[PDB]
Amino acid sequence: KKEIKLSVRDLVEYTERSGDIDDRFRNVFDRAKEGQKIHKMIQKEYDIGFLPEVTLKNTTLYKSVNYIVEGRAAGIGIKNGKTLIDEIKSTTRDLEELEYNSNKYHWAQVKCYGYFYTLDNDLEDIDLQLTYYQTDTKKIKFIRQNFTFEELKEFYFSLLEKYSVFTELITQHIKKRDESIQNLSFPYPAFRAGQKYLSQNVYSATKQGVDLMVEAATGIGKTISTLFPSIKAMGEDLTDKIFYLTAKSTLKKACNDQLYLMKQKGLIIKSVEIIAKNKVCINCEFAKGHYDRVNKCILDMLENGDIIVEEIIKKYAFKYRVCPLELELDLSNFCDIVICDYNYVFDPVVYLKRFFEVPYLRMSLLVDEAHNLVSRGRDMYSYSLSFNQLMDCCDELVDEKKELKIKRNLKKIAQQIKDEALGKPVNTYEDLSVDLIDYCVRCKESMTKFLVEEKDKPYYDKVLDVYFEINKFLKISDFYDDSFVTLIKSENDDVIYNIMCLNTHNIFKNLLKKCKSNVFFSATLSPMTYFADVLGLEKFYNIRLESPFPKENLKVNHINISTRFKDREDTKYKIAEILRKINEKPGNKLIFFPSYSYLESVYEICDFDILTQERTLTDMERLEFLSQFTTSSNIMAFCVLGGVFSEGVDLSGDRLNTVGIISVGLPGISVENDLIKKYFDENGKNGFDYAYVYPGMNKVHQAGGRLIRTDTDTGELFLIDDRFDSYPYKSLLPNSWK
DNA sequence: TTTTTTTTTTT
Ligand SMILES: Nc1ncnc2c1ncn2[C@@H]1O[C@H](COP(=O)(O)OP(=O)(O)NP(=O)(O)O)[C@@H](O)[C@H]1O
Ligand code: SF4
Repeated sequence: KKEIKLSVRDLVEYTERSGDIDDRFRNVFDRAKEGQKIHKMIQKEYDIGFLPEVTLKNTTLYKSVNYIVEGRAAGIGIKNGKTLIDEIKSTTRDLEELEYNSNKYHWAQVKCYGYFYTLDNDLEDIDLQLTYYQTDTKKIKFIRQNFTFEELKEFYFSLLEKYSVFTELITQHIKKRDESIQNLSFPYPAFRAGQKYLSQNVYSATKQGVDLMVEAATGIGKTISTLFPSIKAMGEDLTDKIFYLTAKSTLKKACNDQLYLMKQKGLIIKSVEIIAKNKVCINCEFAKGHYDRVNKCILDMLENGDIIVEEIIKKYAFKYRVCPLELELDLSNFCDIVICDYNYVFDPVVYLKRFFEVPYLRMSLLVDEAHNLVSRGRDMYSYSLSFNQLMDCCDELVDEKKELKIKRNLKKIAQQIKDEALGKPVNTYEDLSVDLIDYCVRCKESMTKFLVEEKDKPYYDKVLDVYFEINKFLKISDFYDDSFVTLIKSENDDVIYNIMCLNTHNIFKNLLKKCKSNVFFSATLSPMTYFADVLGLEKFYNIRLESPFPKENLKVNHINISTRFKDREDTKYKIAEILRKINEKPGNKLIFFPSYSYLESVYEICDFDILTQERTLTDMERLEFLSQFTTSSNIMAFCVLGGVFSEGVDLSGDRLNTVGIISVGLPGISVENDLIKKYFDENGKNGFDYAYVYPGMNKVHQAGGRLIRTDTDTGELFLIDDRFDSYPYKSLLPNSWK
């Protein structure tokens, strides 16, 4: 009844940690596919006897606790008469710096595998080996040592004793947590309309291990209707960790608020909110010694903490002088609910490697406002290189031998970009440039040694940047397949070399299979088959719940006036007349435009007071703008589709009574959107509908939902575009708006 | 045939 499930990597991480952060080497820009090619070549040099990728498992009773531990060896078999266990690892360190215990974590892991194999095969001795390789050089080194069963047993039991401090707190928390969840009731007086159907579908998806897409209108309560069923499934041992993913830092409060309410009702749970490094930094000196003190801060927080938020993290981090970022990544290993941005799961650079590399746990994702993951998902797998930045770094170097080789490598990359441009303002290529990748790798090797010996140099920051850009550019290039294209733009006195991800379906799908359950939900997720396709869902269930509000409180007026780009200057006065008549109505009014250029054009011919939105608006200014939407003002406001005021605004009651939308929201025709249109055309999809209509109409959907926020709120919606009564736009309009 | 605004976490 005392059981703790753990990976060998997680056991060694908390038992062998020591020293400072810079002593531990982390390459988050490692090209994995290239490394896996080296990994496979090493395993091809094995024998039919040396079996590869062998899973090793062990259950050991220690301190009355059953430690169920699992790991995977890269190879096991008899070699030279002795059984050999081989582990393959990528390294950025020099091979000469690699020796018997150079990396304690690596050798602790292979020793655990040895104890497992020796015990199950009556072996008395085993040879343990670490095969190290550098992905950019393909250089390989081997370190082989012999170990006795008794020595391995003593080492393994030592690691268990070091982890015992955590095991206990975890065991007691799981008992109290499941008890609280089993006795926990819906934290509100009664279920609202759709809540029972939504919760049941979320609970079933988590229990069966399936992907569920949900379009739920305002008023149904998407946060509690997703979190409560997910937490209940945790209390019934159906999932181990819940991830609440947000597209903006503001949306994390809703999840913490619902958890606070359930705590009041008896819920015993541990949650952590991950905050970006540049936001949780207290005020680097904690880096020295961090790994010698981080475990005790964790034990204090796990024992005395529940819902962990930014303030608490910084307090304990300052208290124990540990880096707050590394603290919170650690806490997420020991928390039940992880609240964090999409990047921590889907981005290739910052994803939580501890969880989404080799999952040994059941993970359930709750993706809030998933409509936002389409554009953002493409940005995570797209990157650029700029000729000007590379050349400007060259003009800072001072001809010193070390800087000269870097200056040369930078010029090679710059010339390769200019050559691939072919004197064309826009150039495209289906395949990735091997030469550009080769030049980027060489430049990286040349700058590495300088970065470690010249921090005093005054242009170090500029040189560190181009290093980051080329590193990240190389990392994105590892994903390049036939859902990518090369685009080279020659404008603004710069040649910008871009690797663009046109579709994230394959990459995201290979990520969602590592989780047990996935729930994508938003108020605007139409059509759900489009969003499912682009975000990697292949086998799934779709639930569309409509407004739980009275249909007599909303009045929708379609106005058939052409807003096509070629007719805007001709139809602007008709729009100005409609808006002037709207201005006569009582209450405040939000009028949305597809572009700033349209907003200013209509604004000019409007002879009445109008509050407009400017491109650059600080947080305070944004609060001032919305503050003028008093319940006693009579303000007409001009805003932009897809802008900061199209999402989030909660102008309830009489702060807003009229919303007007001027286009079907089509994105500006562009070469970026044309490549996306052509990709989907050549893959069996309506390209225009994928690149233009569906994102467009979804923006209309966003802005119109600013109007009715409560079942008491009433208002008028104005849809001004002859396309709102044409296909396919009318089908994409909400049923209440037609 | 069709005409854009803007968040996130990374050295
Ligand atoms: N059964 C319920 N009874 C009372 N209040 C509830 C109930 N369910 C949810 N709520 C509350 O109603 C609000 C719903 O918030 P949330 O789920 O974030 O948005 P929503 O209602 O889905 N609207 P939106 O996000 O704009 O589409 C919160 O204040 C909840 O606490
Ligand atoms: S305390 Fe701040 S500067 Fe120091 S390691 Fe942590 S995040 Fe970096």
